[PDB]
Amino acid sequence: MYTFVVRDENSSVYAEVSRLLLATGQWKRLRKDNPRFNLMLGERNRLPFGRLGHEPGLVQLVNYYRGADKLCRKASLVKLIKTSPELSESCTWFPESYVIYPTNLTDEREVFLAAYNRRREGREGNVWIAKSSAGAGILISSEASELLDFIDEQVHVIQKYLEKPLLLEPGHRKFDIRSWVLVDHLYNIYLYREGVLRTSSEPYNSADKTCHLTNHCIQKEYSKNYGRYEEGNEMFFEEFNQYLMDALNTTLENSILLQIKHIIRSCLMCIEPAISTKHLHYQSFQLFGFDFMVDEELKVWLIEVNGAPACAQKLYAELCQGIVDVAISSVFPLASIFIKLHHHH
Amino acid sequence: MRECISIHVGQAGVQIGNACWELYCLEHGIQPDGQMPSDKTIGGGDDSFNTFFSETGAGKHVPRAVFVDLEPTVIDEVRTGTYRQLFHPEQLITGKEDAANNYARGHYTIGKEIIDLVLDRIRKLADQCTGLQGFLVFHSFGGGTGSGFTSLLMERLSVDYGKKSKLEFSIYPAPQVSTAVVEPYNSILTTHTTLEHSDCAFMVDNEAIYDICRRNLDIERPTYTNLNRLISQIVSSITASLRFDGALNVDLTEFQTNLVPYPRIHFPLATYAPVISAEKHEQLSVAEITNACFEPANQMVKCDPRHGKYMACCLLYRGDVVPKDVNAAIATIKTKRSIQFVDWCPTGFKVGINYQPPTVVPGGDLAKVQRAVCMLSNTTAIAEAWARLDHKFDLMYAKRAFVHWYVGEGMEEGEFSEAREDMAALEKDYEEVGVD
Amino acid sequence: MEVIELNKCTSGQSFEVILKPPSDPSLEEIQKKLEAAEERRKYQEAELLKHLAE
Amino acid sequence: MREIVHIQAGQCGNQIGAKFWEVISDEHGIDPTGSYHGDSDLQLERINVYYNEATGNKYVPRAILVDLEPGTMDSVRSGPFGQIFRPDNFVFGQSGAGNNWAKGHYTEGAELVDSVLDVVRKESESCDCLQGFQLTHSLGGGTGSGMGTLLISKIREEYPDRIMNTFSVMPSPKVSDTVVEPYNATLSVHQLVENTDETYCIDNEALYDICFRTLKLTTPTYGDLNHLVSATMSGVTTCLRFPGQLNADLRKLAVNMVPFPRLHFFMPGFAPLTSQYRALTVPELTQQMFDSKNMMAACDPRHGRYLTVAAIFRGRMSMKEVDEQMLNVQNKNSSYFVEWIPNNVKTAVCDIPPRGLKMSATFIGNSTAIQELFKRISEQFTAMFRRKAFLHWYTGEGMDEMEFTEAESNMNDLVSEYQQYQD
Ligand SMILES: Nc1nc2c(ncn2[C@@H]2O[C@H](COP(=O)(O)OP(=O)(O)OP(=O)(O)O)[C@@H](O)[C@H]2O)c(=O)[nH]1
Ligand SMILES: Nc1ncnc2c1ncn2[C@@H]1O[C@H](COP(=O)(O)OP(=O)(O)CP(=O)(O)O)[C@@H](O)[C@H]1O
Ligand SMILES: Nc1nc2c(ncn2[C@@H]2O[C@H](COP(=O)(O)OP(=O)(O)O)[C@@H](O)[C@H]2O)c(=O)[nH]1
Ligand SMILES: [Ca+2]
Ligand SMILES: [Ca+2]
Ligand SMILES: [Ca+2]
Ligand SMILES: [Mg+2]
Ligand SMILES: [Mg+2]
Ligand SMILES: [Mg+2]
Repeated sequence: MYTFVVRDENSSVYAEVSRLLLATGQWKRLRKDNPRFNLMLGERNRLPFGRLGHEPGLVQLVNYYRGADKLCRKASLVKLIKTSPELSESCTWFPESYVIYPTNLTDEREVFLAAYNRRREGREGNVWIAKSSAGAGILISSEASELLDFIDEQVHVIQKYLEKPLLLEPGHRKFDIRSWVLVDHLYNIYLYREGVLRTSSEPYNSADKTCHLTNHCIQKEYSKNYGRYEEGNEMFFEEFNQYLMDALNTTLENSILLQIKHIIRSCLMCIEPAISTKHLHYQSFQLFGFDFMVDEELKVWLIEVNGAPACAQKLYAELCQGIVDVAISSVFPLASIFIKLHHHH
Repeated sequence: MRECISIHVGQAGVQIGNACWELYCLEHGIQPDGQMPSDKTIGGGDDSFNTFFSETGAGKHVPRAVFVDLEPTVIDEVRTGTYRQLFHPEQLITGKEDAANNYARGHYTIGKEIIDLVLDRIRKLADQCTGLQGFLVFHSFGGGTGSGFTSLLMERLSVDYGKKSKLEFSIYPAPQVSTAVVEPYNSILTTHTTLEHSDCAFMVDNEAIYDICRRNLDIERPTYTNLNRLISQIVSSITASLRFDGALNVDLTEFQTNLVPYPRIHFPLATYAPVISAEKHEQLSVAEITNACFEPANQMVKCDPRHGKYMACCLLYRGDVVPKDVNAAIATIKTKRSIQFVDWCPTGFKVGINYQPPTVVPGGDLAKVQRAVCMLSNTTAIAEAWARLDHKFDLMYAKRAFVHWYVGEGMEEGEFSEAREDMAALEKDYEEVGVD
Repeated sequence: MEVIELNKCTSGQSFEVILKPPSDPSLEEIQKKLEAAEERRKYQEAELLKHLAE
Repeated sequence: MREIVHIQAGQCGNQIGAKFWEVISDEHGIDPTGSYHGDSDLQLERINVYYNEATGNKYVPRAILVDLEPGTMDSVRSGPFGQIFRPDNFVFGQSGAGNNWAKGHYTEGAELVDSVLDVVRKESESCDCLQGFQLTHSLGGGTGSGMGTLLISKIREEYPDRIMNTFSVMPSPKVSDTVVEPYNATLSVHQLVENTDETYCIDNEALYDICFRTLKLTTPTYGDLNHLVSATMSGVTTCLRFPGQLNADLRKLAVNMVPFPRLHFFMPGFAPLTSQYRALTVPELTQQMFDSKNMMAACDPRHGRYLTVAAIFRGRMSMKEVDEQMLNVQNKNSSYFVEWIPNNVKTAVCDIPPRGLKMSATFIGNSTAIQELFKRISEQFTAMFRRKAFLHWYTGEGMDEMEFTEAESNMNDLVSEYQQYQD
């Protein structure tokens, strides 16, 4: 009879996981302040890692990796990629990005402008995008003056905007790919076989942010073609793979999925020394959400990593069950839907 | 040569001190009767080992130590122990009724009646010192005497010896071997009143020592004797520079200079390796033992330095170690470990090597090893111990549980919140230094 | 990278390796607190004896 | 030597106290003549806690026998270990107390209390370091209840800085002598609330049920009930009578067990309780130790929460397995332990087992469920007091109805105090 506590009531993913644990008849939920627990579904902010692994006779597991925020923050991710030799500034699958601090507060304002002038002089596409971790506030412009002034009006990041995205047909519309990755206490990297494409319902116009931002909330609020092509502007892998074969004469695995798997391993393996709990008094696992961009050349780009992602409605049952199987029951056995990305520890 | 005086307070302090002086005698070749054959200067001398041992005209080497306890049972063990001949009776001070695991009882009620006696005995040992560096104080956080009486003694020592350094060896409470529920109260109370009077304090978490004994020595249910043997090894490595010829940490002042840039953050993290069962071995190399210094499983306090920042770091090697091998191991570790220093401090290590390999009590649980290392690192990650302690304090104090025991001894309830506020400020300081 | 202050003796040697450059109350006051606590004990005990006397 | 002074008062107190000294004398290897005939030095290591040493290497219990009648103490003096008690420590009257708290506390006991205090003073003067006093008595009678609490009040006046501990037998209508027992118990309880540090609540209802339901004794007697109390008293005092680290003295036990001064009433438990040669494993001891059927207070622990718990394991057993089982009980039933007192369960192990058992476990619990015991007494008290029934027995000794009203309010306050900490 294992025990667990819930400290994040807003987690849709782990609400199902908690429900599944109780349905097994072998897991008992305790008060959120009871220390005698085997598993903690901790809160997003200020999780007390320092109080874990100090209960005698209790194997304690938590659903977050301490120090993983370096990969799940806009500014942190850019700094990690540039400063990490495993990734280097010459990274080919990450858009050219710069961290810009507001003038009312290191900083890369001068470095960003140096590359901006090269594109303007070189006649190349010089459209950039500005965003931050405090947004729902994103500005897309071809003039560096507007981007810098907007930020001064929290820390934002500026990266090259993919002016040549892959456009689904019919529709001539933009999209992004969300992949769910589970890392268990042994630091095995499991990629959920089922992904989703959060597509835009408006035609892409290179000359209005409705057709440029693939956010589900934006498409369901500022888009008048929501749900026209696919239910909820979400295209799953089965349909997307069929389109690639019919349109581009290729498969999802070869054209995109190989690059996605490569990117996932590179990021997680880079931070493994800093966050691994192999020889720690408590164990950690975490579910990650990777957002990718695909250009017209079938090249995969990484946008951001989410530390507390939500799952698709149809995929909640399967994914949450997989979390209990390989992440929770592996440490607490009771009485595959993932792809294991093998690597060197 | 400058002398050091060791003060052992309470059961934990006395028993640990008994194990340390036993190890000191074995390391220096001092027999239980006090005779030291290798000491050719009979009745005197200013050698390195004389900082801890005085000499009589008959050739007896008497430790410069004072044992204090509000109960006589524990110190009576030393009076009739194997090394009973080392200490003259003036060094052993015992009361009749202890502090009953009550900080207020040890600090106000019972401590007030014995404090003058302890100082007078301490003054006797100070008068034998040509130049006194300071004191080493051994005690527990959770005990009534170890917490309450130590804080009173530290205040008086700062008054009577204002220019002398004071170093602490503190036993952090662990429920697996704890004897009182109010130990979080005593820990925070004693830390609050001792914080300004201590220049450098080495915390030892009984939980960490307990698990090391089980994991590495294959001891199913470790006892105090098992714990103290391991603790005395760590203490011996720390004080080895004071007792042997060397150039690193040669005096108490150097400990503060090398490990404590900020006076309030004076709790270095100690990591020791290797710990090998005597019943069991492939001798570990310099690189292997050095790499083990960054494994939390070998630290005296379970915490994760990867999520903090370093202010200072000393490597203390004992055995067959040459500087070339140390540097090679350090270079490899930097390329695989997350070692982040504060911006206002250099990223480096102070290394001390003593050629004599570690000494092990015959018939003990620790096997003889060719080389060993103790790392003293001032990392902000040690604040996790404060966070655990403060949380337990908050839980009980919210209901005022057990508070009446302290008020009944004359202590005011406000001192509880005063001490808690001080701990809150201390936690804030650690987060500022180690967190961006 | 840099080894500095190498000192060697018969019993051992010490040195420093740098990898990267950087970027009290008086006795009177103590006695007052102790005597204040003792006085509070006497007041509390006196009240108990007063209660028992009643 | 931290000596404890033992006092037994009234019929119940002396009969249970006599058995207790018989039990622990056997454990320490002391024969009825006071001579030691043991085979282990652990027996004599802390013998001074309960025994004085006299000429000829004799061990004399530090016990004072008090009663307003001579009958029961005459039986004790003629009992198995009667000769071991110090003759001058038999302090008795002739009138009796008539199961009347007023007689024991105000009229009959007052005439005899000073001579009892003289014996107590004599015993205390010869103590190197006096821990305190332990009193055995019942709350339903007149001498143990009435004069016993008067002794506690006067002992505290002369020794305010010493620990006061009692084994108190709670009356029950199931095992009852007179209808006025709720009156006597309610008056005594308020005295205990103010003037004791630790009170082991022993309920005659629970003792009878254990003898009947568990031991399969169809017609239990007082002697059978006292067998459980002797074994329980030996277990609870194990940490006091043998070398150890946890709860080794009265004050340290109080600090660990009493988070609030008035909530110092403990539920004792014992295991095994067999109606007999079968070996009992450590897991079996732990489950039976925490089982309500092994409790002595007739209170359901699941109806409240544990503020603090003291566990004592006796015999040669795996201490590693003891830690595992104790942690398992807390982790599998963490809801019944208050979370605002971290690590409120302390476990001790002693190598010397009780007579006739390879190993045993003693349970000392400070649970809010003990309020059920005081609710039961309060309801019985009120059922009679609302009609002033049987009050003339007390008004005839000078008491006023107001004193009964205050006692009723005080015990209801005690029940309310437990209720707030249970939520
Ligand atoms: N490592 C180690 N810890 C000990 C030892 N003895 C006691 N402790 C710890 O110290 C704490 C209790 O403090 P004590 O030193 O026993 O109490 P005290 O200083 O004698 O003060 P009193 O209350 O008067 O007895 C508990 O948490 C124990 O785990 C020991 O010999 N070695
Ligand atoms: N460099 C870039 N090139 C092209 N499109 C980009 C881009 N940066 C952002 N976008 C677009 O903007 C959308 C939202 O960006 P971002 O991922 O920062 O938003 P968010 O953090 O609100 C999404 P979630 O939190 O659900 O992962 C992306 O899905 C993509 O369509
Ligand atoms: N357990 C136990 N209870 C007893 C014994 N004798 C009396 N009692 C209980 O004690 C109460 C009567 O108190 P008693 O000691 O006889 O009165 P006293 O002599 O004036 O103190 C009743 O509730 C009885 O149930 C005994 O030997 N054992
Ligand atoms: Ca000499
Ligand atoms: Ca000072
Ligand atoms: Ca008369
Ligand atoms: Mg996001
Ligand atoms: Mg002690
Ligand atoms: Mg009777």
